[PDB]
Amino acid sequence: QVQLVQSGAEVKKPGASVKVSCKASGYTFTDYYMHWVRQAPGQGLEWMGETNPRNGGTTYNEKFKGKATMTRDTSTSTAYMELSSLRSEDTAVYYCTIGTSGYDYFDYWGQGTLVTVSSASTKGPSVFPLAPSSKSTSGGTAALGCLVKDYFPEPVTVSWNSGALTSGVHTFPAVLQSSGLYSLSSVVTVPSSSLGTQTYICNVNHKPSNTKVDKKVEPKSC
Amino acid sequence: DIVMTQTPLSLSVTPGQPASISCRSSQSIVHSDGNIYLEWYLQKPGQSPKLLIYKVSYRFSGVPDRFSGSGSGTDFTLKISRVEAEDVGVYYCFQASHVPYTFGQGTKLEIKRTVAAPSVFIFPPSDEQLKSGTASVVCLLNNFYPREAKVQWKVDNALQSGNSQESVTEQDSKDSTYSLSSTLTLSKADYEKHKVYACEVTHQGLSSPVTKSFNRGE
Ligand SMILES: Cn1c(CNc2ccc(C(=N)N)cc2)nc2cc(C(=O)N(CCC(=O)O)c3ccccn3)ccc21
Repeated sequence: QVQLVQSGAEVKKPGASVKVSCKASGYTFTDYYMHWVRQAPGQGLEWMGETNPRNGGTTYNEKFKGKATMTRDTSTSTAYMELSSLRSEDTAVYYCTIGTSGYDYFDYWGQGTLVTVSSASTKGPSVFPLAPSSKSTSGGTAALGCLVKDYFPEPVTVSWNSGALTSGVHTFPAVLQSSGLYSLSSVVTVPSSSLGTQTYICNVNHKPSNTKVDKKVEPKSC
Repeated sequence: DIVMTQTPLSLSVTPGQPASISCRSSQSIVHSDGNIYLEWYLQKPGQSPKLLIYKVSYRFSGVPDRFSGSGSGTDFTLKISRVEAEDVGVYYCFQASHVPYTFGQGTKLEIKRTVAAPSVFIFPPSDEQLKSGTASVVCLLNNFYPREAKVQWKVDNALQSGNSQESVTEQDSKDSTYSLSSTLTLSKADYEKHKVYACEVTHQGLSSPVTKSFNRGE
């Protein structure tokens, strides 16, 4: 029931500032310290600091002090982490986490906010169906999918039939095109016998532009 | 800061095998209260980390029986009694005894399952994309093992170069396999120059390569 609701994604120019939110639900906000954790390529996982939900003070990891400003809003039960004068090295996933048994462990985490530091404009994707046909069958099985092409920046999340289809689902890591834009694909193996009764919809979410796309993948008569 | 060093960086074990991961702290991690706040977290790609072990040896609630932890002074070990497909990901050790709290660099766990040949599927460009002036052909290699699988795009048997992108999944947490998506993208004008579009698949589990193809316009 405890949920930490995060911003998802943020795109910012270098030198700009970003305020990452973490909305607390399913518990009394003032009961637990809020933590911020960075996951960046190379540096990896790093604890940034803990914010006291009572006095509102933060105990920082010296490395992030000044650079990151960690606050706690009791009127909206939201904790915030503000990164000032963004540089390309700041591109990372930012997690908010809490511990429910004193200072023993981090049992609850947010989904993470992917902050991209870039001068380039946000670009929503194209969503093309990868229709099942005679060319995509393997002994009673039919493969189908969605090609999520030409977006910027990361991430894109994909689900099938609003999360109801997960068995045999493969969402591929994004590839970086020669244009600087990203592309990914998401596939599912389903019975070939049920192509005439089931509807398969890929639910595409380009987090940085908040573009939600529900694309029906209809069978091909080829 | 306390440096947390994990060994090995990559662990590969066969199904039915135990798994051990070492975590070395560059300094003592005894909190002022006398306890050691050493934790273990499992992270799957594009998922938040999940708590396994806390305070060196205590198994977190809801964590499977097979997981356990130990260690003394600066030496710490994460143990899996028998690896399950659901165990793949990156294991991180973490100290919360001294500020700033620090994580290990992580250990990637891989299941060395029985060789599995890929099932090959091909998708011609959709009718929708063709209206845009671009044509993408997709070749899918599904549920194979090991991850080393080669894709060769052929247009009328002429080996293609410079216009394709591919991506491999993380190891599957149900059957310990990998899947690979390869996309050949050409302008509509370049697409309409060739007839036989084929992806030739080479893999350890395939005695001879698998070629999936279609004729453009068929
Ligand atoms: C340093 N610090 C943190 C930071 N969180 C943290 C989480 C996880 C981890 C970790 N991963 N090991 C490491 C640190 N939480 C703390 C809880 C207490 C505490 O005992 N109480 C009880 C007293 C009361 O009922 O108020 C408490 C509870 C809520 C608010 C204030 N005080 C003391 C000190 C604490």
